[PDB]
Amino acid sequence: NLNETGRVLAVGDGIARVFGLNNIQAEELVEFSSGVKGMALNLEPGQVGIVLFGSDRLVKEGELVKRTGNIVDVPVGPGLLGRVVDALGNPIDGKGPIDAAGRSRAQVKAPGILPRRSVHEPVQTGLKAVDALVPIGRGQRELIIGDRQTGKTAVALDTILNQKRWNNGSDESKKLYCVYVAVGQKRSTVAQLVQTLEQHDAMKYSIIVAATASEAAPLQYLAPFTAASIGEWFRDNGKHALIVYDDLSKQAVAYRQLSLLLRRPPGREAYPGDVFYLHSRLLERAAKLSEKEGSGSLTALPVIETQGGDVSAYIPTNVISITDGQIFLEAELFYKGIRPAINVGLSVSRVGSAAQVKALKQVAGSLKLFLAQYREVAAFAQFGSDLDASTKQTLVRGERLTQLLKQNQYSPLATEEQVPLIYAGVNGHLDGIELSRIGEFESSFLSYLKSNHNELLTEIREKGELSKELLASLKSATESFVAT
Amino acid sequence: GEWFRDNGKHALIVYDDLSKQAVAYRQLSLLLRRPPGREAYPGDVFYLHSRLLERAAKLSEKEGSGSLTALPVIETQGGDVSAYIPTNVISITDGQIFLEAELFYKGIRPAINVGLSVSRVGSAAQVK
Amino acid sequence: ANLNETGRVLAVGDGIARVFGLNNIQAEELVEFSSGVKGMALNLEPGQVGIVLFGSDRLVKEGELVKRTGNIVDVPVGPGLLGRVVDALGNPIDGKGPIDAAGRSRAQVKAPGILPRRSVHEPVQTGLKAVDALVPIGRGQRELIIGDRQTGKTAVALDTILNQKRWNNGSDESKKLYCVYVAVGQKRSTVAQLVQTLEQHDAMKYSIIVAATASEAAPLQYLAPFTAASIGEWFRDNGKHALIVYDDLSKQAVAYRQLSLLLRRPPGREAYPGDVFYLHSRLLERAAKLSEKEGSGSLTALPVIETQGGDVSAYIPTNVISITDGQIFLEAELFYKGIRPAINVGLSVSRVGSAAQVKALKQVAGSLKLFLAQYREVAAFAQSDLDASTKQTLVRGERLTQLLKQNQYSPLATEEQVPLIYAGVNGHLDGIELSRIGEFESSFLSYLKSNHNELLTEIREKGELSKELLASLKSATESFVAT
Amino acid sequence: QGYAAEISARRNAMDNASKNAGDMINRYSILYNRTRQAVITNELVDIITGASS
Amino acid sequence: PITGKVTAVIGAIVDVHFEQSELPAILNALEIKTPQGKLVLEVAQHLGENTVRTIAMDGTEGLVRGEKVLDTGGPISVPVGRETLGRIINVIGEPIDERGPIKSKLRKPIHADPPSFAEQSTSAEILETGIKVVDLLAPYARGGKIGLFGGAGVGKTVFIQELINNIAKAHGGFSVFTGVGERTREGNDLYREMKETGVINLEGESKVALVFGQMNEPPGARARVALTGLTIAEYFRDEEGQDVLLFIDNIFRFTQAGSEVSALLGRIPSAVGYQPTLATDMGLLQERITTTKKGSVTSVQAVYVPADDLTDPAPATTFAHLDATTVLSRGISELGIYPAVDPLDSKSRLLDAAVVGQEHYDVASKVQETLQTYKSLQDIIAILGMDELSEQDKLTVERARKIQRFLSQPFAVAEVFTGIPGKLVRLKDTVASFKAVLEGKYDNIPEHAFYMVGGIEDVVAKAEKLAA
Amino acid sequence: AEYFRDEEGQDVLLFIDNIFRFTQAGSEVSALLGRIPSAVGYQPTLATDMGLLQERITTTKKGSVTSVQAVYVPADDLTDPAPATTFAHLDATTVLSRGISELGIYPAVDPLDSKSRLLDAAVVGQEHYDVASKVQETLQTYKSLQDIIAILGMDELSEQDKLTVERARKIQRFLSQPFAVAEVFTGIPGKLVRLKDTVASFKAVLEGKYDNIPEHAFYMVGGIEDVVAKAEKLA
Ligand SMILES: Nc1ncnc2c1ncn2[C@@H]1O[C@H](COP(=O)(O)OP(=O)(O)OP(=O)(O)O)[C@@H](O)[C@H]1O
Ligand SMILES: Nc1ncnc2c1ncn2[C@@H]1O[C@H](COP(=O)(O)OP(=O)(O)OP(=O)(O)O)[C@@H](O)[C@H]1O
Ligand SMILES: [Mg+2]
Ligand SMILES: [Mg+2]
Repeated sequence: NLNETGRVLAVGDGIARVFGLNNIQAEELVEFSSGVKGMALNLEPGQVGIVLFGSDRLVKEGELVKRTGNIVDVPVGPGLLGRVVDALGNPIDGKGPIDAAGRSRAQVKAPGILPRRSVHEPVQTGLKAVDALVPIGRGQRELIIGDRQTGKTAVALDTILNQKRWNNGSDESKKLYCVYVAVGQKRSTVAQLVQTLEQHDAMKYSIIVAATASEAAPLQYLAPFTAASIGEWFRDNGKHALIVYDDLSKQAVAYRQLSLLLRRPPGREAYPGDVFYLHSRLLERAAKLSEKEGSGSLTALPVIETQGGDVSAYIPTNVISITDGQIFLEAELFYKGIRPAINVGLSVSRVGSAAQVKALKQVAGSLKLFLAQYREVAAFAQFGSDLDASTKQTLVRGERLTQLLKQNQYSPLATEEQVPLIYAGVNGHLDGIELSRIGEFESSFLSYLKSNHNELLTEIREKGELSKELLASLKSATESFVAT
Repeated sequence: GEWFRDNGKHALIVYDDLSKQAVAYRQLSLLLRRPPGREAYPGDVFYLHSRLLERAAKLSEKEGSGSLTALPVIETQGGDVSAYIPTNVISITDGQIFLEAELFYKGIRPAINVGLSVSRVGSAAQVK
Repeated sequence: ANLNETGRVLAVGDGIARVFGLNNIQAEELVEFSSGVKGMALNLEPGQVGIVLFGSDRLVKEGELVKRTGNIVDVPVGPGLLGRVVDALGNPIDGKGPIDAAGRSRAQVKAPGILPRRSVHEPVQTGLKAVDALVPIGRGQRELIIGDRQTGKTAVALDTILNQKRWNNGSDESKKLYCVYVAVGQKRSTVAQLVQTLEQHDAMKYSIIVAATASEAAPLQYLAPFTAASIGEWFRDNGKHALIVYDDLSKQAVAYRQLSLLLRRPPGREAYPGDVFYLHSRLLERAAKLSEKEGSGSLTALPVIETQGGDVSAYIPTNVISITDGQIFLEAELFYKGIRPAINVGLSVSRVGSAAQVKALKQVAGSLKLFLAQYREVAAFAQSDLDASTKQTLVRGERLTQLLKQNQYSPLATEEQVPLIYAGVNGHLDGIELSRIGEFESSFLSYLKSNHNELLTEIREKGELSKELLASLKSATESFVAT
Repeated sequence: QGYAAEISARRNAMDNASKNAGDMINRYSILYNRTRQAVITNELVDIITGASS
Repeated sequence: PITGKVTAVIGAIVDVHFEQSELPAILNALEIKTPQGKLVLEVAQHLGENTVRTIAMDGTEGLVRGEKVLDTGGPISVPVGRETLGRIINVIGEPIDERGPIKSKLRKPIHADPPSFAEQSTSAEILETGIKVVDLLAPYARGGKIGLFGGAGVGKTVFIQELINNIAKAHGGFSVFTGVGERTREGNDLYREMKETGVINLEGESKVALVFGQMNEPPGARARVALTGLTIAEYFRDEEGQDVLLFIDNIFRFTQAGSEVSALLGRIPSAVGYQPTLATDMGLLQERITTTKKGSVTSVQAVYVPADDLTDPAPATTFAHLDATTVLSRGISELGIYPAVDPLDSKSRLLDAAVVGQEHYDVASKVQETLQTYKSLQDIIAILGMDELSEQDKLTVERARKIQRFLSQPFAVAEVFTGIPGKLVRLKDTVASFKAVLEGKYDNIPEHAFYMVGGIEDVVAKAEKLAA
Repeated sequence: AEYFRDEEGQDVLLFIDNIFRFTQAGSEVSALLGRIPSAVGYQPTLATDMGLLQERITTTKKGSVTSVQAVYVPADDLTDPAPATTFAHLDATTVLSRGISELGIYPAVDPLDSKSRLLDAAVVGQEHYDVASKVQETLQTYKSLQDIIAILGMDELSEQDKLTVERARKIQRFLSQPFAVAEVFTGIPGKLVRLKDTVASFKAVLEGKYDNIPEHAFYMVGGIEDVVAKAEKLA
């Protein structure tokens, strides 16, 4: 009867209006006679509005529709590691079935006020600019934002690749299992990304949740939440997860599609009234849990694509408001040869120094000051006006620090290698080097330290802290190399 | 005020301020679902402030010689006088006393910007 | 029931009537109301029809009876319209009695496809030195004229219309070019004065005027270009050559925006509906040259666009630019310096190009486009000292620019354009005072017309300069400049 | 002599700079008007879309 | 067969009532017999009460409420296979070259699912176009997806025709060209040029199939012709197992056409009036154009940019779908620097040191650094002029101006209206020339010598002519 | 807070963050309920919702409810309807500025945009008012001169202008202060400066008694005593 079944009244543009289904729960998963599934978003006095997870060609008026009782849930567990799955956890890599430790609903309430703990562990990205100036802590919600083709995905992918060092180790507390959510991307791009991950052997600890462009709007909508549920298994079982949403703008566009086709009242820029709710309930699921809760964590790296650098837009403003920090990428810096083109002025991390490797904190403390001064000094000097000698020296320092932060794609640096470079730059030892040669200096300097001073690198890594003796030895080595 | 005006007495009315009256009228119009306009104000928002302000008048001797002076206050966000309501009120009134924050910070208080301030009735009203 | 061929008006407002009945009406069918005002069946719906009114809605009241015409919106076409001024629906408004029609053609028709067409290979000689030299227009081309108000757009189009006199008085239908001028949104007095201007120059006997003046209801302004194109298509389809000027398509776009918004269709960019592209494209695609199998007829279009603040990047301007085969950009910065017709030779492009140009002009006008762009480059940084080469460049540019100025309503034939451009390009003007270049032309042509009429006749008839004719023209130019 | 020449040259250079600044002001005034109209139109379209449902 | 009656005709939208117990599935093709022939409607929605809403593939004028509609029983289907080569196909799959029927053994529906994730294949092979700016700063990928972005009048058609001339004549594999809302004149020009060059051969073997829904067509036709072009290219990809070229000028018209009908379908307008379904319509059309393990498809898509606004939803949505992009700009065109490609907005995933090589990557990166440095200074250069710059800035601006002019190139297809003979420059020659320019070897050459020359040898020759 | 005020007679502090969230949630609920959106999407009832929230928070004759309200400013735009509506209800505004922070001058309050109802000579006394007014004049003159200094530097300015600019820079850096909470963002021990000492210090700096002190001695120090101590430590 109509209690557990219904009749399709209308079909169009991926929406079905269904009569009956009296006992259906809001957002319950529904199955049409033709086999395609849908999700009952609208409950109304005489209708159910169901958004289809497939082609509406299959559904046609008069078709019988069946409840399921299941609100949308997805498989979770370590068996997904190395797999590529759709928004509902079905494998699409073409390998065998997926073993799962359990099933978890898509929307789940974020960890409350009580169980959390203050973020203190670092997410070592291996990018000099990020680790030095905008540190990312485990449990932090760090926004990556910028225009098209500026380097956002490159930054996230370098962060993912850098975790090889610890994912190979025995210490389960240092590991970081990665989930990459491709929303609206074309399938060939995800194929190239998995090719990159397997080429660098980073796939054995990664998970890909793909809702590509051709996927019906509901799956592009629902992929971030199911990927969050997938990472929350690691979070809740005492393990550490990093989830990259690439990118939330296309999820917002998909929700605009759904809401407008359900004829819900639009908001600004025709987005639905509650996109902020959408992204806030997604991002608040990242947390660092207390010792009672097994000390697990989930770290989020949302990606946002601005149009013409306009952050005042609705969705960019919302996500900037939600997240704990921003890594602004800018095309003008990209074409000046700065790579990964991070705008170190606009970029901020609110956890900041509380979640930074202590040695890199010790050496990097002054870096922000020099760069902040350099920006204004360069703005003045670009006009060609006469210059004071000390101001000229601030130009000398700032240009070389800017050159020092350049970094080739897919080449992350261990902090044992980041510390000497930032030390040399900050303490002025680079002022005598030709600006063109800084990229050579780095490449040679590390090769020197790994040969003549390997003990320094070993101590910097294992201790994580520069004692006075280690700092003096680093000074000695830096001056020794600069002499030669 | 019109009681004083019509009975031959002189009155002064200060509206503090008309931007918030326009906001309240926008609330009424939108919740009544009357057709919006620029900046979501109702189409005839000009007819609000023109209906309100044209009641300021100086009456002839036959009509009792009374008067009603009006000093509508207007708040410009970021100094933008091109906004809809500032434009309407600037159009309706006989002049403006323009206050600028830059002068206020400099210590020039009451911070009247003399260049932008104009009284179109002007000298005729001034004390000889 | 009688509701099959008639209907009862349900409602009237915003220039739209809602009618009950008219069961057998065709979409876009023309219907007639009781008061004699006409409308077009835009929307057919279950139980009602939407009629766009080609007139003031005062003329229609609820409860009136409406009658089918049985015909999709169509206008009379034929040679009898030559010399006539007609409204958007082909009714005569000059007051000279009924129109004589060879037939009737729908306002809306699909432009001829890929196969029926031919590459443009014949010139539309505008009589303007700058246009005929630097941005030639061919028969079957669709060349945009674009620029600010009062920059001379209509002057260029009307000079092109007037120049056709010398051939329309001839015997060969292969040379005759019949001109349709479309006034959309223009002041009625302006159109009347334009008609008088044509009749003064005797250009009316081969021209047709279609007018939807500013006061006429928006649907008529929207419709007028389509019916004028249908009028020109008769000449196109019967092997004759026609020229149609749309002045302006921007005001047609404004009228279509009015219709769209009064139908409450969603506003798009700049509040225009998304359909506006399809408004112009299906119009401007009707300008074509047909193949030999189709009788080789052609229809040439010169759309006129008014750009606020000089924006060639605005929505409607870019739409039309993306539809036409070129553009003649008229620049205020030049017009108010007295540089008239004020062609911006840098942004003006004809992408049919040399295929349309007369070979004699293609010979003498060699690289003049490039030289004038180069002059506009070198002259920018001239105001670091000028090298003698830059001084020579500035002399050449100054003097060629002074030579490209032209008086309104003074078309200048190819046999007269060729000697002047030859003298300019080959440098014989370098030593002549530029303030006297306006004198130079008047004298030089006169000299040629008295001493060397044979050279002009050969330039006309051959359409080419042989080395003998080239050398004779060179000799005449040197003889004059020495004189 | 060099001082007199330098002062005159700086005068002329600042004159050229003022001309160029005026031209840029004209260009960006036109651009400002265009952006003002576009902003008003787009926000009004958003309001109308919100109202018409 | 299932039949019904027309009940509402609005614009390109026709509602049909099927009082039979069964209704046609969505995307089904319905046929109305008319004096012109037949009118094909495509089912877009089911409205209830046995009514469906459909998009007309041709003009709805002359339709009468009550016209009999017959269901064809399947989607719009088009001929496929080699019998389509050397011919012009209508949107609904009919010959319009007037050379009679198409005798293909098969006809396939224009709507099909995109290839799955497991079917994707990832090439990293450079396609040499012979164009300096593209070959240097944004190399094209063989088997990849290529896009041209540009407003009106910047010259997208000339660029597309130059690409066709340079590539399609030597690709070996079959080609498909889809005109989606472009000029009929230029489709005729393409057909004529192909006939003269033997790419189309009426007496024998032909290697290019033409599908045209040009801009004179109603929105219903423009919204679907791209899928016919795809459906042919997909048959060449998957069934014939060939490599394929797939040109689409202009794919933006596919999106725009949808918007034209969206308001009539009853949807709530999206931003700036676009249809809510923009992203998913784009996805369904677009990542169906892809290389797969069965065959290689190189696709070149011209994307119009309304009002030169690259932030418009359609171009912005299209950017994500492409491997290589070249962005023609009006600002570059006004300088006379054709092909007007913006060297700092053209982008390609193949500009990678592992793909182009370290030398080419270094040259391209330094070229972009020089151009960006020059662009940053244009405010100071505009107000204060060159004199107040530092000597290093003056040198960099000189090299930037020379590089700008050196990136210009004359195409053969433009010779008709430019009057400048066409030049083709090899990839190695381009890299060597720009490496030489950046090394300052030609600091003495006046910048004018670099304008519209095919390589550094022509720069030297033109400098010699300028000296005499 | 109201129960503590009206039923216990207490003086109450009501800390609120974030008021922008109240406005934004009102906008979301309004949009969901189908009300026609107002400018930039805010709800029609924005002003009256804010009024109903705010002017319940007031000092009645039973007790005083002090409130500190953190207001997020989207896109740093103080003209946005939410901050613009909030401003009208406040007695003291402490406008944090990104520009001041990028100079490194924390806590990065904008010395000019921040305003107080109580900065009146009848409330704080004429000496405090005079010092505050002179500080505002100095900082505003320095801001006005920056537009020229960005082109011609300080060399072209008159000696009076040079002196006032230098004192303005010293004052601008002297407004910085090390908070205790900031000891994770800084190693500097936090300090708390009395109002009287603040007035005395800024009067001393305005009068030029410390013209001989380098600018950096004023950065992130406490009172003027810390200025002297740090100046000696640098020397
Ligand atoms: N550090 C780097 N050094 C050199 N090239 C880089 C670097 N980071 C990114 N790139 C290049 O910049 C281009 C853009 O990179 P990427 O794909 O990560 O950008 P994105 O912002 O994610 O782009 P989109 O919006 O297209 O998804 C690619 O060519 C990438 O190779
Ligand atoms: N070749 C010319 N020589 C001299 N004056 C000219 C020339 N062309 C145009 N003018 C002047 O320009 C005036 C306006 O010309 P015209 O009517 O062609 O401009 P328009 O761009 O069509 O204007 P509108 O936008 O008002 O319709 C003419 O009255 C005449 O004064
Ligand atoms: Mg990316
Ligand atoms: Mg005119």
